[PDB]
Amino acid sequence: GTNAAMRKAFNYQDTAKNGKKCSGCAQFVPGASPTAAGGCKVIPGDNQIAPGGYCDAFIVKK
Amino acid sequence: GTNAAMRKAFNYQDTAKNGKKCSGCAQFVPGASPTAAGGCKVIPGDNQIAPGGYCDAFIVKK
Ligand code: SF4
Ligand code: SF4
Repeated sequence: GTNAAMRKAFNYQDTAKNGKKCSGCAQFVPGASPTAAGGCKVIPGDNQIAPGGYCDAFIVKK
Repeated sequence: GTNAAMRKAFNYQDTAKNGKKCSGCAQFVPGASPTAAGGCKVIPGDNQIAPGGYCDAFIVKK
């Protein structure tokens, strides 16, 4: 399932934005494997977050 | 929202069981902060899973 509202609020996209992507973001909750879709701490109920996606809420992880 | 049917299936509770709680479970999908409600792989369509809750499907995260 996806959280359409939130994805739209953050202008989520399935592709990276100039090297910026979910897999390198502090909010990402990775799936069972690298290429698996995961979750996001700020997009509740969404389990279709692509590791190579991106949104306005991105924050480089440490 | 919550998924009352799935919560009932796994005997979800809002408190921990012998120290076991959602925030320490491998099926948990954390919310924005460690204390915010999150999601769970075993209770689809529920975004009100308490980090201090528990269910029979608990599995320690390693
Ligand atoms: S905040 Fe945006 S960039 Fe970061 S993991 Fe969630 S969807 Fe991806
Ligand atoms: S499986 Fe049960 S204990 Fe684990 S996160 Fe889901 S509700 Fe909580």
